[PDB]
Amino acid sequence: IADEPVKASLLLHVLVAHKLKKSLDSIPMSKTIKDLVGGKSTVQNEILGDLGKEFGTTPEKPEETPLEELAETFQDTFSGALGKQSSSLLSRLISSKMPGGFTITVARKYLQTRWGLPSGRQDGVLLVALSNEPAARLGSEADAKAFLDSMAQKYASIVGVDL
Amino acid sequence: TVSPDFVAATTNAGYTIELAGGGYFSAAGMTAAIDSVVSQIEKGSTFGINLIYVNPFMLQWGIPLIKELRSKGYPIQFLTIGAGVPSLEVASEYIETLGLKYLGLPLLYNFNPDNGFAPISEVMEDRNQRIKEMYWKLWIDEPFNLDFDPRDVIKGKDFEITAKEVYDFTHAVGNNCEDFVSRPDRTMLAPMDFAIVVGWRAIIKAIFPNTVDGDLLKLVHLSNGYKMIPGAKPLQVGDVVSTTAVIESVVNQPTGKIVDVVGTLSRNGKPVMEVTSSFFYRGNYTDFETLEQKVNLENPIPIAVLDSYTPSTNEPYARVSGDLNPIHVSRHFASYANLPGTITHGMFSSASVRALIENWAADSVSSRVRGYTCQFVDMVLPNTALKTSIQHVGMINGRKLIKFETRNEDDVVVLTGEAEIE
Repeated sequence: IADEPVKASLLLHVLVAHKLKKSLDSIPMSKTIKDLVGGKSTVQNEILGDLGKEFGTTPEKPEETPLEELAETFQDTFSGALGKQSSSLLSRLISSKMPGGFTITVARKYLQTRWGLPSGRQDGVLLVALSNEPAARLGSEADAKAFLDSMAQKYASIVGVDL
Repeated sequence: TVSPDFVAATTNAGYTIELAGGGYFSAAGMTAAIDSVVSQIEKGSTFGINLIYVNPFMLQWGIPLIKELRSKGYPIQFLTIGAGVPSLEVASEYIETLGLKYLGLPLLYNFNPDNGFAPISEVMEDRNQRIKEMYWKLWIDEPFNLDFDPRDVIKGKDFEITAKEVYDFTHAVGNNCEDFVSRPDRTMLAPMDFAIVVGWRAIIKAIFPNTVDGDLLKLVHLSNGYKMIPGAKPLQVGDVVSTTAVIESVVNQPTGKIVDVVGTLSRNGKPVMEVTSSFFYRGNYTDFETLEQKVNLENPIPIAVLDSYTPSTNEPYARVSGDLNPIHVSRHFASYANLPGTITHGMFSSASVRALIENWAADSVSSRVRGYTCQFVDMVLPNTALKTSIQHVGMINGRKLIKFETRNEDDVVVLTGEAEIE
């Protein structure tokens, strides 16, 4: 019913967790961008470039800002855009980490009949599964369909919907 | 517990008694005012601002500013927050992330018991000029002259490739290609990384100038690339090469300085091939003194993803290449740089990934490989596994490029880049 839109509060945390090998539970909103990176020189430069390409609005200090301040300030300027770097990472996970048969059109249509989600909540469910994807890839159509049912209940705490 | 900016001269008159800050309620404003007061006081004093634990906004912003000041070199040695004591995990995390007291070459200096905390330490007077004599004497065989600049370029001497130096480098690198083979009645040429070892003496002179200084202990290899000329064969063992490059713009970064090097190669007067190098030096300095034509891809076509092993003893590998980095041999020089251990060299570790890419794609053939670029992100320690990877990049007029990705033990990107083959 009430599909959650592609806000910057959940899209920025999933993109930074995939490049630093983390999940949504470990990356807290009270931490900072430079304190959660670990302190490496290579990890600090890649986190600043990935956040500006997926949002658009580049601030002054992207690493010194916290997770709750940088994601909230970029939500007013973004209107649910797909992004240049965020669209390439989501399409590659459907072919490498998943098998042939569940593309972007089959994943968005399954959420409207088994959970009641349109195109707004379709991008949020696929972005949460890419940041916490396992090392074992799918090899059939039954493996990709089972991940969509489990993602509707685990990501329901940040949207507020039932099965 | 009322004044805030009145401790600029009271703490420099002997010792800090009850120096607190109850008027500084700004997040970024309190950090900038504390740095300006330390420069106007005596060199060797102790400061220490107390955070406000009563408000939630002041305690969250003050904890992040205290962690960045401890890693830069501040005089904050005491921090006693108000509103009672903290929690069991809040008080324990501040003692491990911030070094406070409590709450509630040459190595000689004149000792003097008159400062208070420390007796005598290493002065910063001519620190870069005195430490440059130990690094220039391990590679350059001439006098130390800091009369160069980044706007000009000058080449060194020329050393011809001999058969004795190419035979010892093949057993230390581990490559059984057509160039590093031992067969009679057959002309054997050199590999892509064989000519860069002899020409590394002229490209490592980036810190020889007085304007291109910095931290010599943290001046590690950033990246290193190579590319062949258009329609040129590989060099054998008998011709010399030359390299001459400089830095056009201000080679700096947000946490230090950079270095832009681009060596070349000669072949009896005419050019042979080219190369590239990069160095990352830490510090804090800001003074300087057509369209889209790249290749693309349609799908991720993989080549190979085998594993390798780093060398445990880099004493015989660094001697045949002529590396100027003396902090990766003995354990005495590595303690001053505060690194994670005796890591491998930048040009020695990148040569193993470049030679192994042609053995899993071109069946160990140097006639098809022309370019080789490998950018080291992190440092790789000795005697450890190295997970290699390869992927298809793009074509370049009949020459399909191949990517590279070297991971660590904990699935960490330590080295990456992409090479060119055919």
